[PDB]
Amino acid sequence: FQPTNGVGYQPYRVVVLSFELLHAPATVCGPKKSTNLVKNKCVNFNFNG
Amino acid sequence: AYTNSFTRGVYYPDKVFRSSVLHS
Repeated sequence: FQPTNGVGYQPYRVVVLSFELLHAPATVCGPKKSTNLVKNKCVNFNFNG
Repeated sequence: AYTNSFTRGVYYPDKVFRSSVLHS
């Protein structure tokens, strides 16, 4: 790695984020807020995605 | 030595609950 090297030979930093989708409880969530819960009425539910 | 693994070694293949069903 020299500064005069061609871009193909220049250093690149790489980060790979790996996550498995919904099959169990979760601990990494997005910024979405929450709301109270209502029963005995047809509603749109979104539990952990 | 050897022994017979009668019916042991079955484990929940998924972390999803099910009930009263025969799942393959």
